[PDB]
Amino acid sequence: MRLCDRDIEAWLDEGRLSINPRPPVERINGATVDVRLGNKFRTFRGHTAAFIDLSGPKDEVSAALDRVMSDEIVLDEGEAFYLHPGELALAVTLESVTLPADLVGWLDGRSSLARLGLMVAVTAHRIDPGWSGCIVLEFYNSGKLPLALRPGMLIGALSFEPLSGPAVRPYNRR
Amino acid sequence: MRLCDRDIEAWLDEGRLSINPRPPVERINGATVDVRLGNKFRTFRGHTAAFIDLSGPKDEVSAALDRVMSDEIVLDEGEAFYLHPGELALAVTLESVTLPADLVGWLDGRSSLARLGLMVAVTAHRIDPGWSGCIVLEFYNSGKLPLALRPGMLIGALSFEPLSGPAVRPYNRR
Amino acid sequence: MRLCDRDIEAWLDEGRLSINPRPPVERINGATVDVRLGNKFRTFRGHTAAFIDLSGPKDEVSAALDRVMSDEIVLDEGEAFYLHPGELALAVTLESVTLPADLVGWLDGRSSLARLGLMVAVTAHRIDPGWSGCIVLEFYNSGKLPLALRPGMLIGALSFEPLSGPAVRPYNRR
Ligand SMILES: Nc1ccn([C@H]2C[C@H](O)[C@@H](COP(=O)(O)OP(=O)(O)O)O2)c(=O)n1
Ligand SMILES: Nc1ccn([C@H]2C[C@H](O)[C@@H](COP(=O)(O)OP(=O)(O)O)O2)c(=O)n1
Ligand SMILES: Nc1ccn([C@H]2C[C@H](O)[C@@H](COP(=O)(O)OP(=O)(O)O)O2)c(=O)n1
Ligand SMILES: [Mg+2]
Ligand SMILES: [Mg+2]
Ligand SMILES: [Mg+2]
Ligand SMILES: [Mg+2]
Ligand SMILES: [Mg+2]
Ligand SMILES: [Mg+2]
Repeated sequence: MRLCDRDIEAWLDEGRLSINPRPPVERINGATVDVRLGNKFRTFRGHTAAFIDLSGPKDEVSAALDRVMSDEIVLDEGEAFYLHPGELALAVTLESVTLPADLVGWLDGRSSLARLGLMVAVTAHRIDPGWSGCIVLEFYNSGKLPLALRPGMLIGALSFEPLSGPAVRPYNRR
Repeated sequence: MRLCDRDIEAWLDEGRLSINPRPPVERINGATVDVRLGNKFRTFRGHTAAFIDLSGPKDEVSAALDRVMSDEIVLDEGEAFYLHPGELALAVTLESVTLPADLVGWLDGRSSLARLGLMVAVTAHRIDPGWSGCIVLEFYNSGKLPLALRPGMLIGALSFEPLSGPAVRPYNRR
Repeated sequence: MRLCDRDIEAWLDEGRLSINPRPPVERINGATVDVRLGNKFRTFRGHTAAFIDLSGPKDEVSAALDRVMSDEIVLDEGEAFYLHPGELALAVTLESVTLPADLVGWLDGRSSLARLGLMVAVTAHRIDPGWSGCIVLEFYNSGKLPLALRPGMLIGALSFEPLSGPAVRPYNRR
C-alpha cells in the first residue's frame, strides 16, 4: 500500500523515513517524492577485459565493476554528461535516503524522459528496508540521439510501501 | 496491496475507478486488467537535432519531444506498425483510465511479448492518483527481428494499489 | 503491502506460499527471497523468419516463439552461458514458485548485475495469484561486454504482496 504525499510528509516529520536533503512540498506529490541527479558518473571502458563473470560473490562482481568501469567523473557547474545511444552509464541520486525496517522503496524513472530513450532501473527499482545512502543509478540510452543529463535535474520518483511488519534482517543488519 | 479482479470490478462499478471503454470480465483477472494497443504512433527522426537536453522544464522536454519525433501515425484497419530492432517508438493505450486520489496504477507489459523483445515501460510504469487519460507507451525492440504491432492487441496489464490515504496533491490538482 | 522476511517465512511454513526448493534463511531478507539461475537457455535464430507478428492468440505468439528461438540449451557442471552485448536470451529460475489466489509476486533483477548491463524483466515482473511453476526469464545485455551467467547464481529477488481479497480468477483457474 503506497504512502500518499501527505503520509510521506508524516513519516519524514517523525524521523522514520529520512531523505537528505529533504525535498520540499513541490517535490512530494500523489504517491512519490521526486529525486534528483547527483554528480558522480561512470562509463564502460571494456578493452582491458574479454567478459565479465556475473556468478561469484559481491567482491568479484564489485572487483569486475571497477576493472571495466571508468574513474569517477565529477561535472562542474554548467556541465552536462552526454549519454550516447546504446551506452550504459552509472550515476547516483543527489538525495541520500534512509528507510526503516518496515518500509520498502521503489524508484521509478520519469516517463517523459523514458519517451526520449532514457532507461533507468528498469531491472532493480527496489530500495530495501534498512537501506541508507545514495541510490546508484544505471542509465541506458535506448533512443536514437544522445541525451544530455545535468546534475540537479529531476531523474526519478520514489514511492514507499509499508511492509506487513518490521523486517527481521533489513539491509543495515546483515 | 493490490486489488484482486473482483475488487477492481467493485471500484469500476462504484465509479471510483474509471476505464473507457470498460473491459469485460475476460480482461479482468487475478490482480490485473488487460489493456489494449491504441492507434497513435510516433518514431524518431533525429537528423534535425544533435542531441536532446533532458534537464530543463516540461515545456523544453516536450518541445524537444516534437522537434525530433515524427508526426502522429494513424494505422488503418488491417495495418501493422513494425517496430524494428533497436528502435524506440511511442504509442498509446486504447483505453482511457481515470484514477482517484487514493489509488495508484502500475502498467506491466506482457511477458510473452517481452520474450520476443518487446520492452514496455520499463522505466516509468506508474499511473498516478488523479491520472485521467490514455497511457502513453514507449516501446523498445530489444530483440533480433522486427515486431509487428496491430491496434487492438493486448499490450499490457494494469494493476491497482490503494494508497495509505487520499493524496493531497494528486495529478489532476497541481 | 509487501511481506517482510519473517512473514514470507510464515506463509512458507503454513503452505500458503510455496517455493521449491525452499530457500534457507540466508536467501530470505528484508522483503525479498533471492532466486537462482536455472539451466534451460534459449537464443534467437532469426534467419528463418522476416518478422514476428505479436497480435494474434497465445498459440500464434507461442508458435512464433519456437519458430525463431533455438533449441533448449542445457549447460553442464562448470559451463557458463555468455550473453553478448545487444542479445536477448531466455532462461528460467532454478526455483519453482506457487502463489495462492490472494498473493501477487514481483521479480526484481539484481541491481549489482544491472550495473554491468544485465537487464531482467524489466517489462513484466509480475507473478500472478495462482501462478505455479518456474519463472521464465528474458535477459538483455545492455552493456559493452559479454556477461557470463552460470546455473545456480543469484539472478533475482521475489517480493510478495497480499491482495485486497482472494482473486476470483487466479492464474490456475481460467
Ligand atoms: N508509461 C507511462 C507512465 C506514466 N504515464 C503517465 C502516468 C503518470 O500519472 C504520469 C507521470 O509519470 P512520470 O512522473 O514518470 O512522468 P514525468 O516525466 O515526471 O512527467 O504520466 C504514461 O502516460 N505512460
Ligand atoms: N518475467 C516473467 C514474468 C511473468 N511470468 C509468468 C508469471 C505470470 O503469472 C504469467 C503472466 O505474465 P504476463 O501476463 O505479463 O504474460 P502474458 O503475455 O499475458 O501471458 O507469466 C514469467 O514466467 N516470467
Ligand atoms: N537502482 C538501484 C536499485 C537498488 N539499489 C540499492 C537499494 C537496495 O537496498 C540495494 C540492493 O538491491 P539489489 O538486491 O537489487 O542489489 P544486489 O545485486 O542483490 O546487491 O541496492 C541502488 O542503489 N540502485
Ligand atoms: Mg512525475
Ligand atoms: Mg525497476
Ligand atoms: Mg496476462
Ligand atoms: Mg515499469
Ligand atoms: Mg539483494
Ligand atoms: Mg519488471
